[PDB]
Amino acid sequence: AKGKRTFQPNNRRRARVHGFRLRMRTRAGRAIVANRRSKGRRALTA
Amino acid sequence: GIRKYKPTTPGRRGASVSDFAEITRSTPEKSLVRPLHGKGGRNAHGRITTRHKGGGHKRAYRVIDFRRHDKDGVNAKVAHIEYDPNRTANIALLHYLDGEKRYIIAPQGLKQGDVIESGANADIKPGNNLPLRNIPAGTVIHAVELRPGGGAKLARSAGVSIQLLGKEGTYAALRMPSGEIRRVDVRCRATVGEVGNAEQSNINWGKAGRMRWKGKRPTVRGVVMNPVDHPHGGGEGKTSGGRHPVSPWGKPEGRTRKPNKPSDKLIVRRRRTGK
RNA sequence: GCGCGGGUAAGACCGCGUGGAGGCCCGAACCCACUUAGGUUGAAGACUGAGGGGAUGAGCUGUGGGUAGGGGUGAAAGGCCA
RNA sequence: GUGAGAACCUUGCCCGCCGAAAGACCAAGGGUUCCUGGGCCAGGCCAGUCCGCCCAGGGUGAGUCGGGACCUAAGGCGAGGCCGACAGGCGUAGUCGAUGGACAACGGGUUGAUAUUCCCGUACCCGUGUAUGUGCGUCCAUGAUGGUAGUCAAGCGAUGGGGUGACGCAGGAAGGUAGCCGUACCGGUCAGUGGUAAUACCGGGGUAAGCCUGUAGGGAGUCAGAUAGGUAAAUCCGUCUGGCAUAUAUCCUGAGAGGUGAUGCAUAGCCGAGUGAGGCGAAUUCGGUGAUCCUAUGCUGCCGAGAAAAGCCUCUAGCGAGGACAUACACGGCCCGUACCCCAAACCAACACAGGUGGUCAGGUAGAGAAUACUAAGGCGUACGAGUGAACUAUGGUUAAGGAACUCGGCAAAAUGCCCCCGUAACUUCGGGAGAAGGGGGACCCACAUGGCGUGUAAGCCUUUACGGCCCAAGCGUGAGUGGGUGGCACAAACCAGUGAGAAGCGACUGUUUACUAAAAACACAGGUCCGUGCGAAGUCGCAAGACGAUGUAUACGGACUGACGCCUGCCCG
RNA sequence: UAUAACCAUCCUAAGGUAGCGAAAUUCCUUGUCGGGUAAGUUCCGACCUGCACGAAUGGCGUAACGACUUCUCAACUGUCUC
RNA sequence: ACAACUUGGUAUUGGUGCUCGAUCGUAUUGGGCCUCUAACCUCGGACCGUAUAUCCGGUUCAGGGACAGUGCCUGGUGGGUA
Ligand SMILES: [Mg+2]
Ligand SMILES: [Mg+2]
Ligand SMILES: [Mg+2]
Ligand SMILES: [Mg+2]
Ligand SMILES: [Mg+2]
Ligand SMILES: [Mg+2]
Ligand SMILES: [Mg+2]
Ligand SMILES: [Mg+2]
Ligand SMILES: [Mg+2]
Ligand SMILES: [Mg+2]
Ligand SMILES: [Mg+2]
Ligand SMILES: [Mg+2]
Ligand SMILES: [Mg+2]
Ligand SMILES: [Mg+2]
Ligand SMILES: [Mg+2]
Ligand SMILES: [Mg+2]
Ligand SMILES: [Mg+2]
Ligand SMILES: [Mg+2]
Ligand SMILES: [Mg+2]
Ligand SMILES: [Mg+2]
Ligand SMILES: [Mg+2]
Ligand SMILES: [Mg+2]
Ligand SMILES: [Mg+2]
Ligand SMILES: [Mg+2]
Ligand SMILES: [Mg+2]
Ligand SMILES: [Mg+2]
Ligand SMILES: [Mg+2]
Ligand SMILES: [Mg+2]
Ligand SMILES: [Mg+2]
Ligand SMILES: [Mg+2]
Ligand SMILES: [Mg+2]
Ligand SMILES: [Mg+2]
Ligand SMILES: [Mg+2]
Ligand SMILES: [Mg+2]
Ligand SMILES: [Mg+2]
Ligand SMILES: [Mg+2]
Ligand SMILES: [Mg+2]
Ligand SMILES: [Mg+2]
Ligand SMILES: [Mg+2]
Ligand SMILES: [Mg+2]
Ligand SMILES: [Mg+2]
Ligand SMILES: [Mg+2]
Ligand SMILES: [Mg+2]
Ligand SMILES: [Mg+2]
Ligand SMILES: [Mg+2]
Ligand SMILES: [Mg+2]
Ligand SMILES: [Mg+2]
Ligand SMILES: [Mg+2]
Ligand SMILES: [Mg+2]
Ligand SMILES: [Mg+2]
Ligand SMILES: [Mg+2]
Ligand SMILES: [Mg+2]
Ligand SMILES: [Mg+2]
Ligand SMILES: [Mg+2]
Ligand SMILES: [Mg+2]
Ligand SMILES: [Mg+2]
Ligand SMILES: [Mg+2]
Ligand SMILES: [Mg+2]
Ligand SMILES: [Mg+2]
Ligand SMILES: [Mg+2]
Ligand SMILES: [Mg+2]
Ligand SMILES: [Mg+2]
Ligand SMILES: [Mg+2]
Ligand SMILES: [Mg+2]
Ligand SMILES: [Mg+2]
Ligand SMILES: [Mg+2]
Ligand SMILES: [Mg+2]
Ligand SMILES: [Mg+2]
Ligand SMILES: [Mg+2]
Ligand SMILES: [Mg+2]
Ligand SMILES: [Mg+2]
Ligand SMILES: [Mg+2]
Ligand SMILES: [Mg+2]
Ligand SMILES: [Mg+2]
Ligand SMILES: [Mg+2]
Ligand SMILES: [Mg+2]
Ligand SMILES: [Mg+2]
Ligand SMILES: [Mg+2]
Ligand SMILES: [Mg+2]
Ligand SMILES: [Mg+2]
Ligand SMILES: [Mg+2]
Ligand SMILES: [Mg+2]
Ligand SMILES: [Mg+2]
Ligand SMILES: [Mg+2]
Ligand SMILES: [Mg+2]
Ligand SMILES: [Mg+2]
Ligand SMILES: [Mg+2]
Ligand SMILES: [Mg+2]
Ligand SMILES: [Mg+2]
Ligand SMILES: [Mg+2]
Ligand SMILES: [Mg+2]
Ligand SMILES: [Mg+2]
Ligand SMILES: [Mg+2]
Ligand SMILES: [Mg+2]
Ligand SMILES: [Mg+2]
Ligand SMILES: [Mg+2]
Ligand SMILES: [Mg+2]
Ligand SMILES: [Mg+2]
Ligand SMILES: [Mg+2]
Ligand SMILES: [Mg+2]
Ligand SMILES: [Mg+2]
Ligand SMILES: [Mg+2]
Ligand SMILES: [Mg+2]
Ligand SMILES: [Mg+2]
Ligand SMILES: [Mg+2]
Ligand SMILES: [Mg+2]
Ligand SMILES: [Mg+2]
Ligand SMILES: [Mg+2]
Ligand SMILES: [Mg+2]
Ligand SMILES: [Mg+2]
Ligand SMILES: [Mg+2]
Ligand SMILES: [Mg+2]
Ligand SMILES: [Mg+2]
Ligand SMILES: [Mg+2]
Ligand SMILES: [Mg+2]
Repeated sequence: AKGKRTFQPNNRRRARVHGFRLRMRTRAGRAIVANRRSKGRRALTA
Repeated sequence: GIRKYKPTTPGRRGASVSDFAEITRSTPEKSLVRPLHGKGGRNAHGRITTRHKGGGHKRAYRVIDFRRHDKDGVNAKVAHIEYDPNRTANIALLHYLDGEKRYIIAPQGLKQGDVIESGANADIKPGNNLPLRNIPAGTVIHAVELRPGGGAKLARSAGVSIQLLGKEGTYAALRMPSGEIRRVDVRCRATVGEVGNAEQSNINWGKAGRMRWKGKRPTVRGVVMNPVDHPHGGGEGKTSGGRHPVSPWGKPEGRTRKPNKPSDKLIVRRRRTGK
């Protein structure tokens, strides 16, 4: 009787996987944040 | 000793276990143990380096002394024989006269309450050490050093032995456990005797858990494998693979020693199977 | 294995009390999905009602970590990778 | 009763349901759903005075609870550096990273919303100041010496050394405690019926941490000399010579019991007084049953053989003339989390959904039970209704005689089902096959019978006399057997609760697989043979360093085919 | 009367040792013989005429085990006449 | 076609000795073999950068050694990949 779905929330996991420090640690992250800023999104990175 | 189970459940029939009539304690010295972690058979990259190796049980490593030249000319006493999973054979605890404690492999036939000489001019008592230059011919040795100051890096498993042939200049001839003959500088160190617990061979396990605890994973045969992931795979029914056996990666059997190795033009001869 | 009474010269062996080794047995939770009736513009984008196998183990599960696409993983079915 | 409207809102009285939850809580998860006050054009599958609707205001109180300032793992970053055409991949020193280790508070009361946070009462752990008392040296000088002279043992004491800290699986016995069931004892009731007036019935029959004592039990060895092993030195840890020791010696630990905390708090009840508050306020002795909780990191067995750092103790190296102890007085003790929802209308599922969600609490009667049936504490009647012997559909219930004659198919149903006694085949790898089939008994009362058994007090015996060991009238609980009698169709009466046998084929067994049509004769599984590997191996990932194999060394490791065990495994090298 | 149960002809490398056989292999096939009820194209035990069994892509057995497949027996019942 | 493996030449690349030939002693410049150390190599031992370092670098001791590896050209195997 399994109904467990894909989404299992957790703030710690979400932050450390899609966090700013992780994003800017590398280069592609910097490029994508720059692209998003050029676009003009309200929130840069989740 | 060897003990054989009386069959009472289908899985256990024919099982056996080694009777540990040689142990005296079950607690290593707190100052000589060092930790170890379950490893999983991967590497830094995370790729599976060797298939079907993993799982098992948590083990604690104990340090051993394979140098045995820092201390010389000082006697020692045999204290106890201890359990050790990390290596096939058993081990012994030594009490040096000056008070230091050290660990070595337990040679065959040794027992509690004995005297071991580690001098460069020591006796021929088993368990002693002294340079190859000073060992008489015809004796059996183990823990051979591949070269001076290199540590015993050969013949460490249970039941192995090395036989010493004649000598020449700075070179000596050794009979390899597998029949080979190799030459090595006499300046190196070695130990007299052979590794005990020669009954390792007769152990019959008969149970999946006794292998899983050691960490052996299934093998999955080749023919059943699908054609994409394997060279024998495919075919309706079951067949020999439609091609002469080849490794699962494209390269067949045969020569395996890299030629022109620095030892290639110095070492004598190769093995012969089943003479 | 142990102690007692037999058998022996010693045994094997014969009975008597303790021990609970068992990938042992019946049976809850949990986990699995074999048969069967319903649902099928369903309550549910793969369930429910009866029955069905393990239950000291190759067991079940929480916590934090690693494995990236001609690649990963895979007790190996051309499965899985939101 | 409210209001214009009421089966769906408020009060009161009946009835039913749940109760290993349809109850009380934690972490994760959401953010204002919590309270007060306003209304009902939006929403609630219908109307709504109601709301998890919205409006406005209010509400979250820690030296001791969870985290940070304390320490670490699998892993991530990475100064130098290596390798790489560039971009970039590695990894040292270090710093990050709880699901762990250490670490100091409990009972009761309080408002519409807060409680180990406020108050009452009593505790514990770190720091600073003042005063006082023990009181030792710097400057005198006795001492021990290696005995004129040079050091010194006070007091601190490490970034250093050494101990401790520091670890698996299964299992019973013994002594305890919680919980529960009776009872001495204390307060209250006269329940419109045939009979019981207190020998009946109803309700009570409580109360923490710390501080004192140290019972049962368990564990452990101590002094003299030599020494040089522990990256220097060591009175420390080791090793070697001798003495001391089986003493319940000595030390440590330590359940439970006992006193203190408590002239206190709370409560059954009695008075007035009702959205409710105030005042007063009894007795609080003895037995049985008995844990999943304590002694316990105990003890006994087993192999597959079982984290680190910090802290604490100690040692010197080294600083050193003020410091140590005790008492009293007066002070300081940092940052974040703190409402509400938690087995769900507030989380995951597009919904106010028949699914899922880690952990803690576990009453009575029958019961082996945490299954099953009715029930206390506690919570619910969950959001469309009222009527009406159509067929038909779905879930149950019953049915003569035949019983498998339909159906590819004994599919579904039906049947046995529990406890105690008698005896159980062909087989066999001697464990098993085996609960094999079958037959008999199962209520109540009395007598045997004040029988027996366990516990256990009055009382007795004994002693290293104390919190002591033995028996144990009385009291309490409890099955087994033999006779006689009684009722009915039925004596495991409900619920719950295995069909069995005889063959063949396939697979040795337990196991795993196509989430979402296939659970197998499929897959692996322990046995064997061959091939390859001489050690920064072969085999790998990676154009490279490097990493695995292995902190291992052919009685091992990688690849291939086969699959327990028995009888075996023919010919042929083009 | 039944056929080869020895020798030689071609070829290449030799031309199936044990064991089993209308089977998870068999088109002609519901092959022939004995068992089973009244009826047996299923099943069981044998017959060798092996299209196209066969010993490490193993053969023949085998105690115990199987939500594996096929057949028979007693009890049962609304699976049926109904 | 490519990766990978593999064969020679050539540069890295040094000294001295035996042995085979094209204008039986006279002339031929390249092959085969044995030696020596300074190039080069060793996840060998010991010290220092260093208080903590199995990284790294340097000195020294000890072994290999003109090989191996690696640049450039080239001959072969090559469903491992396109
Ligand atoms: Mg270690
Ligand atoms: Mg990559
Ligand atoms: Mg493998
Ligand atoms: Mg694991
Ligand atoms: Mg060993
Ligand atoms: Mg086994
Ligand atoms: Mg395999
Ligand atoms: Mg397969
Ligand atoms: Mg292919
Ligand atoms: Mg793939
Ligand atoms: Mg195939
Ligand atoms: Mg085929
Ligand atoms: Mg095959
Ligand atoms: Mg091949
Ligand atoms: Mg070999
Ligand atoms: Mg037992
Ligand atoms: Mg059963
Ligand atoms: Mg519906
Ligand atoms: Mg969907
Ligand atoms: Mg279902
Ligand atoms: Mg179900
Ligand atoms: Mg059914
Ligand atoms: Mg079940
Ligand atoms: Mg079953
Ligand atoms: Mg079982
Ligand atoms: Mg299992
Ligand atoms: Mg990624
Ligand atoms: Mg398949
Ligand atoms: Mg998918
Ligand atoms: Mg109403
Ligand atoms: Mg219920
Ligand atoms: Mg319950
Ligand atoms: Mg339940
Ligand atoms: Mg949460
Ligand atoms: Mg939160
Ligand atoms: Mg509210
Ligand atoms: Mg309102
Ligand atoms: Mg409205
Ligand atoms: Mg609406
Ligand atoms: Mg509002
Ligand atoms: Mg606070
Ligand atoms: Mg690092
Ligand atoms: Mg840097
Ligand atoms: Mg790094
Ligand atoms: Mg960290
Ligand atoms: Mg943590
Ligand atoms: Mg509170
Ligand atoms: Mg263990
Ligand atoms: Mg244990
Ligand atoms: Mg009461
Ligand atoms: Mg206490
Ligand atoms: Mg000494
Ligand atoms: Mg218990
Ligand atoms: Mg303070
Ligand atoms: Mg804060
Ligand atoms: Mg709260
Ligand atoms: Mg809340
Ligand atoms: Mg809340
Ligand atoms: Mg809830
Ligand atoms: Mg939603
Ligand atoms: Mg709903
Ligand atoms: Mg739901
Ligand atoms: Mg769950
Ligand atoms: Mg329970
Ligand atoms: Mg009920
Ligand atoms: Mg309730
Ligand atoms: Mg109908
Ligand atoms: Mg029906
Ligand atoms: Mg009837
Ligand atoms: Mg009938
Ligand atoms: Mg018919
Ligand atoms: Mg039919
Ligand atoms: Mg059925
Ligand atoms: Mg049978
Ligand atoms: Mg039997
Ligand atoms: Mg039976
Ligand atoms: Mg007395
Ligand atoms: Mg006594
Ligand atoms: Mg009757
Ligand atoms: Mg067969
Ligand atoms: Mg099974
Ligand atoms: Mg399987
Ligand atoms: Mg699957
Ligand atoms: Mg499927
Ligand atoms: Mg599925
Ligand atoms: Mg299926
Ligand atoms: Mg399956
Ligand atoms: Mg199967
Ligand atoms: Mg299988
Ligand atoms: Mg074999
Ligand atoms: Mg094997
Ligand atoms: Mg092999
Ligand atoms: Mg290699
Ligand atoms: Mg093999
Ligand atoms: Mg087979
Ligand atoms: Mg097979
Ligand atoms: Mg041949
Ligand atoms: Mg040939
Ligand atoms: Mg046949
Ligand atoms: Mg067969
Ligand atoms: Mg045929
Ligand atoms: Mg046929
Ligand atoms: Mg036939
Ligand atoms: Mg039929
Ligand atoms: Mg064929
Ligand atoms: Mg074969
Ligand atoms: Mg063969
Ligand atoms: Mg069989
Ligand atoms: Mg029949
Ligand atoms: Mg009937
Ligand atoms: Mg060249
Ligand atoms: Mg060259
Ligand atoms: Mg040049
Ligand atoms: Mg080609
Ligand atoms: Mg292709």
